[PDB]
Amino acid sequence: STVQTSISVENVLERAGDSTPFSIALESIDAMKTIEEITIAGSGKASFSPLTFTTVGQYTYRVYQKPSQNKDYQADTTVFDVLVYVTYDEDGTLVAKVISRRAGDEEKSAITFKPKWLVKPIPPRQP
Repeated sequence: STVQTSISVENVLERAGDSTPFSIALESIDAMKTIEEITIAGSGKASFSPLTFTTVGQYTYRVYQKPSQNKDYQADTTVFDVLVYVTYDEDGTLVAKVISRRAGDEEKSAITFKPKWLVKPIPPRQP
């Protein structure tokens, strides 16, 4: 009748104790609209609000990190595809199967963002 699933996101900062916030957007490819945005302060995990499904099908989403409001950081530009396979099983109950992968290479991967600290040594031009 109904199935639910949550999408979890991880943010990894290089400097421990840095609590710089970053925003993660979940957008529906089927609906062509932004579903939800969450925030992670520093390094941590978070989840979007659960998604309900009542009909079999394959549902497509994208997850990406919004640009960094702290000009000292560069947000992770990796984009993730999330596919939800809503099916029935032997007992006749609605079941969801969530697969995340990187939108480029398309290998299975957890949704992990690693924004870049910009206060780094300048790439030199030697003598």
